[PDB]
Amino acid sequence: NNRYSFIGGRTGQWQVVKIRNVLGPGLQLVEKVNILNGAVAEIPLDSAWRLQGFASNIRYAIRTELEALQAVEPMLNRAEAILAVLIPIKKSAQWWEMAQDERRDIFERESHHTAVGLEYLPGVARRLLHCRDLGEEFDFLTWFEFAPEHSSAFNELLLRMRASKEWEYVEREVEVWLKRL
Amino acid sequence: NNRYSFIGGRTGQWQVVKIRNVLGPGLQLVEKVNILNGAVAEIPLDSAWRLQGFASNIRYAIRTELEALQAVEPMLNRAEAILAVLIPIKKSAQWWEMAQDERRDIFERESHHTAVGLEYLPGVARRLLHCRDLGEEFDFLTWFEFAPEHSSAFNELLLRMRASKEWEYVEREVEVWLKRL
Ligand code: HEM
Ligand code: HEM
Repeated sequence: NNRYSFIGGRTGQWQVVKIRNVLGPGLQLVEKVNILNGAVAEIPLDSAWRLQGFASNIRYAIRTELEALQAVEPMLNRAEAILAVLIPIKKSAQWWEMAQDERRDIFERESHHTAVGLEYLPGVARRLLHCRDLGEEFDFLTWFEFAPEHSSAFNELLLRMRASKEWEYVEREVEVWLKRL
Repeated sequence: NNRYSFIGGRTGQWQVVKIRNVLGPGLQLVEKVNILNGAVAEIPLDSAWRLQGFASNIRYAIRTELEALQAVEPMLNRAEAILAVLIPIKKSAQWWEMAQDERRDIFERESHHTAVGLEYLPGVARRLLHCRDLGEEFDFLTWFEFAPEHSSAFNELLLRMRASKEWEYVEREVEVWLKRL
C-alpha cells in the first residue's frame, strides 16, 4: 500500500518536539503523531488533524541523479535516527500550470534541489509523498529523519532551500519536529 | 473535483458499442457506462466494474508542445462528438522504475507520442486520468470522443501508437467503445 496518514493527536510513534508555522495557516500543536500505512476515513479519538499522501514515481530526477542518490542515501528506520521532521508543502497555481520542462528547469537547473540535498546525505534520510491529486490542503508531505548530530545541518538545509527560486512558488509550509518514542 | 468514476453496468449516459480486450485481462461486457465526477465507494448492484482516476498536472509535455496542443485541441462535449472510447492502460514495472529523462525520451524522442497525436486534432477530443497512485488495476484511464467522421482515423491512430516503443511497456489495455445517449 502506497498511502500514508499522519494523525496529529494524543497517540502515535513520535512525540512532537515543536511545530514551526513557517508560511500560511499553521497546524495545531499536539502531543504526538501517529503514522498509518493506509487511508484512514474516520478521525481518531482525541486528534486535531490528519494529513495523507502517497508514494509515487519520479517526476524530475534524471538517471545520473538517481545513481548519485542511490550511492549515498540512507534507509529509513536507522537505529540512530531518533529525530524526524514532517514538512507539508503547498505550491502555487502558477507552478502547477507550468509545463514539465519549465518546472524541471526551476527545480534543478536554477534551484539545484538535488545537488544541494545530496550535500546532507548520508546523514538525512527522506521520503516524499504526494497529495495534491487527493484534494488535500497541501501538495506534498515531506519526511526527514536523522540522528541529533545532524540537526544543525538540517536547519541550514531548510534555509538554503527557502532561498531558492523553487521556493518562490511555495505558498504554505509547516515544520513538525518529532522525536521517536 | 478532479476524480472521475466509470461504472460499467445497466445505466449511464453512454451505451457500450463493443469492448476489445486488447492485451491482458479484459473488462466484462456491459450495456452502458455511467460517468460520475467524484469517487464511488458503493458500486451499483447491476454494475460489473468500476474504474476511477484523477486529472493531474502535466508529466512530459514541454511548453512548445502545450502551445501546439492549445492551438488545435477541441473542447469536450461538442455536439457532434457522439462516439467515445475509454481505454484503460497499465504500464510495466520496468517503465515505472525508469527515471524521468528515460521516460520522456521514450515517450517523445523515440515514440513521438504528442507529434503523432496532434495529427488527429481537431477531430479527436481527449482527457487523461491517472490512477496507478490510487492502487487501481490500471495506471491510466484515457478518454477520446469524436464524430463518426473520424472513427477510421482514430482506428489508425490506435494502430500507430501500438507500434511504438512506448507500447513495448504497455502490459494491459482494453478499448470500451461508446455512443452518447
Ligand atoms: C535531505 C536532502 C534532500 C534530498 C537529497 C532531496 C531530493 C529530492 C529529489 C531527488 C526530489 C525529486 C523527486 C522526483 O523526481 O519526483 C525531491 C522532491 C521534493 N523535495 Fe527534496 N530533497 C532533500 C531535502 C528536502 C527538503 C528539506 C525539503 C523541504 C523543506 C524538500 C522538499 C521536496 C519537495 C516539496 C519535493 C517535490 C517537488 C515537486 O515535485 O514539485 N526536500 N527532493
Ligand atoms: C488523440 C490524440 C492524442 C494526443 C494529442 C495525445 C497527447 C498526449 C499528451 C500530450 C500526453 C502527455 C500529458 C503529460 O505530459 O502529462 C499524453 C499522455 C498519455 N496518452 Fe496520449 N494523446 C493522444 C492519443 C492517445 C491514445 C489514442 C492513447 C491510448 C491508446 C493515449 C494514451 C496516453 C497515455 C497512456 C498517456 C499517459 C502517459 C504516461 O504518463 O506514461 N493517447 N497524451
